[PDB]
Order: sequence, then C-alpha cells, then structure tokens
Amino acid sequence: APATIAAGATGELTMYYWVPLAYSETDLTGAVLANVPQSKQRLKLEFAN
Amino acid sequence: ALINPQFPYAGPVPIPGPAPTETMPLLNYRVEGRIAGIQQARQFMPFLQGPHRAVAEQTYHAIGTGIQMGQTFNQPLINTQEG
Repeated sequence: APATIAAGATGELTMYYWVPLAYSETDLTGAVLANVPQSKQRLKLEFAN
Repeated sequence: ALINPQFPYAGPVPIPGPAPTETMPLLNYRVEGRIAGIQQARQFMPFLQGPHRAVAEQTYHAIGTGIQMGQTFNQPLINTQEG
C-alpha cells in the first residue's frame, strides 16, 4: 500500500488474510469435515467502505 | 479459726441483734401467657437448598451427515518381479 496518496492521485493496494479453521498445516484441531452432502458453509466478509 | 484465752471469741452473736425488717416475702407469681398470632406457612429467601456448581464439565450435542463420494488417481502398472 502506498505510504501516501497525494491530492488527485490513485493508489493501488493489496492485502491477504488467512482465515483458519485448522490450527496449522500439521495440527488439524479446528478443521471442518465438509463432505459433499450439500448443507452450506458461510464465509461472511465485510469490507472497508 | 483461732480462739485465744483469756480473750476468747464470743461464743455466738447473741440476742442483742437488731431485726430490721419483716420483708422476707417473695410473692408467688401467678400468670397466663398466650403467644397466638396467625402463622403463614412460608418464608421467602434468596436461596435455600441449592448446591451450586463450582465448575461445570464441558457439555455438547452431536451431528453428522453426508455421503460417500470421491475423485481418485491410481499408481501406474509395474513389471512384476518374481513369483
């Protein structure tokens, strides 16, 4: 993200987030069994405005 | 006690004593006592009889559901060694 965006300028930003279910790549505590049986998961995201 | 002769201790408190009063009498008490107010069967408390939990255990419900479905990739065929 640009440190500053001057008057009249347009800045481009990139951000990444990891939403964990499993604790880690080797510890599956918290992971979710989602076998394809059709009841849906919901990942709700509210963005800046 | 010591008695000393010839000054001996009088042989009594004698008859010259001054009877000061006849107020000796305790008048017997005669009485009827009645404690009879209507009693109502109940009292209110914050809590009586409870043995409150200091910690509970962890508790849960259960569910499963789904079907048996799969996408698979297999190892290639190989030359058989022996036998």
